Amino acid sequence: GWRQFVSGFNEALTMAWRALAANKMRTLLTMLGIIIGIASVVSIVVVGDAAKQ
Amino acid sequence: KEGFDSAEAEQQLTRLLSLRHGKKDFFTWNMDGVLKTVEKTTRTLQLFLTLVAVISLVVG
Repeated sequence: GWRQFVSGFNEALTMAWRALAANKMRTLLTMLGIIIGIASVVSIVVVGDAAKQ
Repeated sequence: KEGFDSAEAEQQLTRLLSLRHGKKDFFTWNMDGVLKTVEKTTRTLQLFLTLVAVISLVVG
C-alpha cells in the first residue's frame, strides 16, 4: 500500500533526521560535497550563458 | 627578432620614418602585441577552466 509508503516518507523523514543526528558532522561534509557541486553547476551555467548573451 | 617587444621600436621606427621621410606618413599597424594580448586571453581561459575544474576535483 502507498499509505505506508508516504507514511514511510515522513516518518522515515524523521528517522532520517535522527540518523543524521547520529552523524551531523559526516552529514555536514557530505552535504557540503553536494552543495559546492550543484552551486558550481548553476553558477557556471548561468555565467556562461550570460557571457554568451 | 630578439624576442623583442612590438610595442618598442615601432615608435623608434616612427621617428625613423619621420626622419628618412620629411613627414610622418608610414602609419603602420602594430604587430605581435595583438598576439600578446590574445595569448594572455587564451591562457586566461586556460586559467579559468583548469582552475575551476581542479577545484571541483579537490571538492571530489
